[PDB]
Amino acid sequence: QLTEEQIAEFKEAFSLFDKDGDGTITTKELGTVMRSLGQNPTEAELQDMINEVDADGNGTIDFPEFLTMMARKMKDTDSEEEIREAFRVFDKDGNGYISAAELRHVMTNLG
Amino acid sequence: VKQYYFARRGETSTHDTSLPPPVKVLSGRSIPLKEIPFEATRNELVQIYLTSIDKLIKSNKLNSIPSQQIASHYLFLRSLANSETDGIKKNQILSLAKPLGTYLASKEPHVWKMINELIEKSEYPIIHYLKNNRAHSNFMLALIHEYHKEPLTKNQSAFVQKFRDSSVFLFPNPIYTAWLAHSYDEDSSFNPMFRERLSTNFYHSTLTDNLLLRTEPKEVTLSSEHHYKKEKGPIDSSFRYQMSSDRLLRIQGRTLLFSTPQNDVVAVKVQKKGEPKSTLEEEFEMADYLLKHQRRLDVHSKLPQPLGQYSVKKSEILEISRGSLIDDSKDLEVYVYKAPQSYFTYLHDKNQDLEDLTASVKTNVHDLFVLLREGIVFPQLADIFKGRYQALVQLLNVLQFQLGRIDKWQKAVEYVNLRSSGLADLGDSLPITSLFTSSDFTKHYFSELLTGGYHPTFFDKSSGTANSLFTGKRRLFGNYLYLNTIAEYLLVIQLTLGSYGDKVTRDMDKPKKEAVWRELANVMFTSCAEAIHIMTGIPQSRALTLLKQRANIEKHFRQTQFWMTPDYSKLDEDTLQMEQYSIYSGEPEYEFTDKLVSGVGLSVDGVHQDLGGYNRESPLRELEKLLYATVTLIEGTMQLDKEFFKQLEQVEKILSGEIKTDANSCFEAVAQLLDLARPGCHFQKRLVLSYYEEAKLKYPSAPTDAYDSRFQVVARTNAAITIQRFWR
Ligand SMILES: [Ca+2]
Ligand SMILES: [Cl-]
Ligand SMILES: [Cl-]
Repeated sequence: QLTEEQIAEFKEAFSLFDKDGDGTITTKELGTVMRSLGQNPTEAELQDMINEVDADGNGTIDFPEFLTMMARKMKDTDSEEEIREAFRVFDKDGNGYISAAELRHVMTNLG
Repeated sequence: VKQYYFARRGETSTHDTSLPPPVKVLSGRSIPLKEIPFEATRNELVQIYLTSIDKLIKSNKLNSIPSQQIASHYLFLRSLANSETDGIKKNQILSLAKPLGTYLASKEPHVWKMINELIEKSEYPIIHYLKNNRAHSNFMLALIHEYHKEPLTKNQSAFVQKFRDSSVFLFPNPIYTAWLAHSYDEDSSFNPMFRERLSTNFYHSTLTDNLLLRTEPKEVTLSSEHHYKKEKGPIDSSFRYQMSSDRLLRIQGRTLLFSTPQNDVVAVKVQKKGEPKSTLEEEFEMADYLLKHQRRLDVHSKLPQPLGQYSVKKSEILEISRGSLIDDSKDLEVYVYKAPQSYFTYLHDKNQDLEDLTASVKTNVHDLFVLLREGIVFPQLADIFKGRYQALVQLLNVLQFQLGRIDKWQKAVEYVNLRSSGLADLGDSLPITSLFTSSDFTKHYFSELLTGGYHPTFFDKSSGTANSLFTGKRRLFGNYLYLNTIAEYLLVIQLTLGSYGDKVTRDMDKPKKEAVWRELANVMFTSCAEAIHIMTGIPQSRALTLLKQRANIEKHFRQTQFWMTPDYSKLDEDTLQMEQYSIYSGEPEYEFTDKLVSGVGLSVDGVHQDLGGYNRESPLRELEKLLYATVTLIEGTMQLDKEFFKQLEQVEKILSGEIKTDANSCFEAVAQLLDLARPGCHFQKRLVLSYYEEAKLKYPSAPTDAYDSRFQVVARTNAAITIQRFWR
């Protein structure tokens, strides 16, 4: 199961790149949608095909497969390494500032 | 299982085919109706604005003009130059912009500092500079009148008189769409209403009109297995329901409701006075098409099981009926079906807690717009009536300036097709394609929109023709009727909700009543937010905030509760204009002449309360803004999407090598794509950040001082998002 925050993100991305309406999203387009979601694979040619294209039910199942294989130790890191502007110098009171305007708020436990 | 719609949306050359002839006959003389082209006239006024900028530079009178109308001019000029494709012409705009910058940097150092903080934030700094009351000052038209000292053509005059309210209406297509989309964002305090010399102007409808005239004629193609296209076999009503006369609960209007040991209802619907069998067969097959594709469409209503369609002698019908007794003949075709009792409780019924009301309303608006994407329109959900009410009426006629007086509003949603079960009684369907073609429905109710634009102002004695930008709507009238259907759906919701509210608050604790009406306000805004999400994919939470930027929830609560219950009638005429100020906080009070019927309010028939004076506006003003906010957010988001993808290819052709250009331009092609992302939509800027990094891979040569900062904030936002995503 995914989180409500990212199924919303996936639903809009799907709705945006479906250019003509009804779930008729063609394999040629799904490269860019996953690029917009933080993915860049080489070969993905399965998981419904539904005719040769797929619906949203197939999309939101296609994803956790690509998200239940993400060794996010390097994903959650890299993320901290951004604001580490100098190098390896971790953040400070600023690391509660950033988390107070991107997508969330409400009592970060600053350790 | 598979879940998708059976309709593909595309575009077509022209909706104006097989339309009535563009001719207004009056006093025996036939006057042809001619289009004033939007974009052609728009561009003439922008080049006139450009020449005027040049006559302002030569006048060496840049001090005579206030500092933040040279800010408007320069910011617009910089934005226009970026929007220009070829380098030769964008340099002739920067030619014009540089004296305005030289002066501002020298004689207005602070404003210069504020302007440059915007120019590195966006490629179209004018659209964020105008996210406030600054938009109401028409700097472009002001400069045109002052320095272009020569009379406008008859069409620049026409364009000016129609779009006088803001300079944004002259912006080229991408800049206007981007401005209109982002004018709903959280920094933006813009609302399309300014106060004139004691007078109040509203131009929410003009935003929609100026948007719609830049759009391409839509067209929907139905799958070959669609309900209206697939050849369906005969109905196999192999069984006949045996009508007892004590199993009948009730009789809700030419429909008899029968009980069952399973605590649901077998209903039998009888032929109307004028009604063919076809209609009852269509209702049968609709119920089956819904049933078959209910998972496919994720339809949420409780759907009736179509039992049989056959003929029954009128003697048996009249025999089994007694207690509340539109049938015509001695033989009556019948449609009998099974449905829960929720299917027969109208959604405006007093006997629902507002937990069940909200839940059931959510069901209805979901299936209304899911079935719209499916391509099916329900044009008679309620009898809001030729004289059939038009939700988006200023965009469909030349005369009207606001929405008309809803007559006997509570009786309109009386037998509304919205039930606790969900959508109901879905026989009187219409294909969405009927709105984009010259169907019988459209030339009857929308004949002006399809003929187009007569008014004495329009008439040119020289020409012999009536010229207006309205006649341009002939090639696009389907786009107008599409948006109007959306607003029409949500207005039937609103009357239904208000009906419930009136019948629950009557015979009631003043705080308990007021609290009910603001929950009714919230479910209405929530309904429109749901529509936007179903139509565009925008997260409904964000669709709600975008909406509440434009529509004042609390103003809507207090004009709904005041006008849809009769307490104001018990006021004398002039403590009433003491109460109106509380519901129109800045806006003018609702002026009206009519004599009030005691215990009712405004009532032409003296028995049923209406929404509005005899020949006035509907007084639900922020409802009107709500609908336009809803409909503009939909159509605006879709046009922004199109400009996004149109520019997306540009950066991809430059990136791949299919179009060779310099480094310093490839980056501003990418940065421009940043400006066409949806407001509050992050992944769209994650995607263009990916394009930015690839451009720096392609051009390590290049300096990136102009876009490092604007693309850092996307990078830092995406980093911050994923650390917040690690909530575990
Ligand atoms: Ca598609
Ligand atoms: Cl001026
Ligand atoms: Cl017009």
